[PDB]
Amino acid sequence: MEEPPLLPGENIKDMAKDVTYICPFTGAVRGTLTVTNYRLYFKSMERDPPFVLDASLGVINRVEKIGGASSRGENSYGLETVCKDIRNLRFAHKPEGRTRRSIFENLMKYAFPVSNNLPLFAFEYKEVFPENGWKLYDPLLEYRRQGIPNESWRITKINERYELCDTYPALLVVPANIPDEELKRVASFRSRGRIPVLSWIHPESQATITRCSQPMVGVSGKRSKEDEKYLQAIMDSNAQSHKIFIFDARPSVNAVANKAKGGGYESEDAYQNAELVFLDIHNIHVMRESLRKLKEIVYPNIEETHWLSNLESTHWLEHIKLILAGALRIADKVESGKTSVVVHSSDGWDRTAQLTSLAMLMLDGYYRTIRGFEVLVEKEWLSFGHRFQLRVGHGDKNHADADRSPVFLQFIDCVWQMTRQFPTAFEFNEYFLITILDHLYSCLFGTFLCNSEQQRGKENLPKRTVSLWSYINSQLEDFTNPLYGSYSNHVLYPVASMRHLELWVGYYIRWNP
Ligand SMILES: CCCC(=O)OC[C@H](COP(=O)(O)O[C@@H]1[C@H](O)[C@H](OP(=O)(O)O)[C@@H](O)[C@H](O)[C@H]1O)OC(=O)CCC
Repeated sequence: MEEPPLLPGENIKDMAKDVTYICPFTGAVRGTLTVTNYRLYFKSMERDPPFVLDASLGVINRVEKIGGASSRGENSYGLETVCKDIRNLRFAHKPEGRTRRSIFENLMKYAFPVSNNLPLFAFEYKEVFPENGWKLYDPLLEYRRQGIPNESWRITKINERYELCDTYPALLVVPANIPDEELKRVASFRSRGRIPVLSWIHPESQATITRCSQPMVGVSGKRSKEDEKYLQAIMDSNAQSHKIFIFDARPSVNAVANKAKGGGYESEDAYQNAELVFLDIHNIHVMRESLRKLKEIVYPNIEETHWLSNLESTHWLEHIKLILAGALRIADKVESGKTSVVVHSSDGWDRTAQLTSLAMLMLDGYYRTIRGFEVLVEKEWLSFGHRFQLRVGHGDKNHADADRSPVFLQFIDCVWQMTRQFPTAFEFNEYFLITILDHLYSCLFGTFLCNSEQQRGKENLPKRTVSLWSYINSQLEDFTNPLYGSYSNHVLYPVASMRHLELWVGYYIRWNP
């Protein structure tokens, strides 16, 4: 009865009878706690419908022991799982029941398989679907859709074996007149060899969106004649504007600080035909801290009296605002400015991925379809080396790792904001976005594992794991926006202000009924 449902490949690893779950909203409820290789399940027939708590082990970052027998209090002895999904779960065990240690140990083992030399559930998950999500994204075909390779832009195979840049995809689009040996020189000037490459091209103006990492200028004004020519080549392809725009996602202070560490930005002297703009979007450590502050004000209980000022102090929505405002500036420079833009950050993987993809969503209605959005994720995030496994910490017990940051979560939040402002512009619904966020942590699928395309290939995820798109695409009805259709040629111009943006209740505050 209180036994959990099981996915093909899932197994019960431990079970504790008469454990009390301390629900923050309804109160204590005694039932059975079960741990599988995929989830934590709690069910009690001591209510009606039975009470059911079902969470993927992947959302657990920590597990803490609460009390000892040296605790006389009612439900003072037990466990608490701190979760990535904007909650914490607290259970109470009876010392004489001798279940706490066992549950604690099995949780530490199965929620953090990587740390315990076990596989992530995605490799054990053996269900089969009608569609194969791994066949969804085809680089060459996406470029074709964009009218890519052409006269101005060619496809180079120089990174066919990730020699040029190992955090980059295999195929890269660069200016038709720039030879590979030259790409190699630009690569030594750009951080981690993440040179400027095409993300999107306007079908009418030929203004483009390129992306890259910061130029290694350093404390002395080191210049790269080839990088300068490369950017000039980017500009010479767009026959319109007599200038290019470089959007550095960082606040100026951080760009200057990077220069001090060896990196930097494109100066007015070195890049004569480029205008650089700082977008004031802070780093991963700042975003991690903003979410931490938000979780503490939304979960368990909100203090309504100071909601607005408490929300303000998190600076969550301010970050969302700066990210959307930056994407907006990029889209507008390309669309109404007919100007090409180069987008970067320090590393070019985090903020840069947020910026290109959001601008792209505004500009191209294709990315607003369910399949096109899946392509966008596979393209700008996965193939371009947003370090997913490190930013999420899949199956790793090191909860304090400073590499963990809600970068993709912020992106999805921004997508949801547009979805609110344009209720008929997207083919997918909110449920689709929340589902993506749940599986970002679940590790049921192989879609968000590994930190680069090269890694996913070496680990052969297409053949060893199931794609999230396989699940989603073979089951559309749930993720389709019924209002969709009344748009999708035109550019989206969301408004980025503290008065037009909201806190995504459906996601951050979904645990209270
Ligand atoms: C030096 C002592 C203090 C210290 O740790 O400074 C670190 C700074 C980090 O600079 P930041 O831009 O403030 O911070 C970086 C960005 O958040 C980057 O994202 P994105 O792709 O959006 O750029 C993350 O991937 C990096 O892990 C993070 O370090 O980097 C540098 O100074 C230059 C690196 C060559």
